[PDB]
Amino acid sequence: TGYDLSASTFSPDGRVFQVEYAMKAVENSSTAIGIRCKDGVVFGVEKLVLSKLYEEGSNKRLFNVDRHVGMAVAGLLADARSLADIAREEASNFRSNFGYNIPLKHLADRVAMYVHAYTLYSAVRPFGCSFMLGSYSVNDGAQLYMIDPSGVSYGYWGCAIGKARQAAKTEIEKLQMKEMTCRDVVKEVAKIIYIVHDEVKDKAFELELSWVGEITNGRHEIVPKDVREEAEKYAKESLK
Amino acid sequence: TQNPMVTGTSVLGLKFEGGVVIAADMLGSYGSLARFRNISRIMRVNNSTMLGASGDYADFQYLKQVLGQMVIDEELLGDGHSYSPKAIHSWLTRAMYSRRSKMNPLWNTMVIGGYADGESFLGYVDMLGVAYEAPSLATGYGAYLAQPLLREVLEKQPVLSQTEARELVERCMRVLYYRDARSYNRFQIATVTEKGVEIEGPLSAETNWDIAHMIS
Repeated sequence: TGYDLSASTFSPDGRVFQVEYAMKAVENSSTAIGIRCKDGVVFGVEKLVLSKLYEEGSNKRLFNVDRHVGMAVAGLLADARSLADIAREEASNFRSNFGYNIPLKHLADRVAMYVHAYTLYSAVRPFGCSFMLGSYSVNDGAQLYMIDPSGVSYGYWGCAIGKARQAAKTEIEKLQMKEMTCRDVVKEVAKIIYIVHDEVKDKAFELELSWVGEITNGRHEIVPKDVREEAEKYAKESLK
Repeated sequence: TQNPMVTGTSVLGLKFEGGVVIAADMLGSYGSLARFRNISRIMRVNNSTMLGASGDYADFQYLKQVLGQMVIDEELLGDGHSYSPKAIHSWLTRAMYSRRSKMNPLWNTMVIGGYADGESFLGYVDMLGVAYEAPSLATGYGAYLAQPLLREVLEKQPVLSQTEARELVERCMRVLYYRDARSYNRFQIATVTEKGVEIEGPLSAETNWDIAHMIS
């Protein structure tokens, strides 16, 4: 009887529907995945091109958070573009205040604190986005976290966001991602994305990948097309 | 802060063909005392430009800290654009000028070498906000000492090479070590070209004292 009219009200079952409805916007968002490895972390994005008018590089869901940190999101595409600056705030302030690079956990903390800040009131709405954050460090190495629309942070060997999660997750639970190198698995990561894909609504798409890890010496970089074509044209061999 | 803030010393730079060379002393000076014999007063900005400063060394680190973020701000974007030495010289000017409006300016002198758009752009700012472009730059007592050596060779040799550059600077730091009380024989010869910044290690100068024995 209107229990869910705002997020500030708890349902008689104790379940908050508005934050759950905000997750349903993520549940209907496009699927992107990334997985950490021993050498580093790899990111990926499935971009949906509806019309030929879209230029290459448009609708880029690959984000640059910091020197050693990238970002990949699932949800409303303008949401994390605010969090992009917010993530750069902690990236700039930490290096300004404490004078060295920020670990992934400390960044995933205050951001998750900022995600949960908007679930409280009735005068704001929670984030309609869910994202993962990897990195690489010398004392730490590849770590993988994810922040849901409710602001919860978990450690992950692997993770999936967007429309179909367990479709990739179960397959990621079947194949061991632990001791393998991101350079070898980046070919199979595209294959998992192609398995998540189905043609009913969506027709054509493209793959977007990013670099962080020992191959990049810890500094987050971007993959060139040809090296990705080595995975792409190999994923075309595994497409069937 | 008029207190012994660890002021710097004369900083020199001059253009050569397709590049810029900047020299500075590694001696931190505490008041009239020479305290810190090894300091790094020069920061590298990408591969394109390099910066150095005179006067307060502490105010340099803050700008080294602030501009360090400002340069990364572009790498935070990842949009495929860069910063030109003109843009940094622009920004630093406006940044240094907005401080004196609040009556809390950074007390110091700065020099910006750089290379952009097939040309080596040298630039100079000041504590008071004076900014211009010159083929050679002299700060502190370099204007009283090293500058006439530059202004003589510039009109004679508009085109300068690295060998001509160094020999000047080597003789400049040679004369500076003689006539400056707060100088020191250790100094940084640093170059910037289209291939990136390369900073040489500590070097000394040649001393001819023969005039001393000829007194008596």
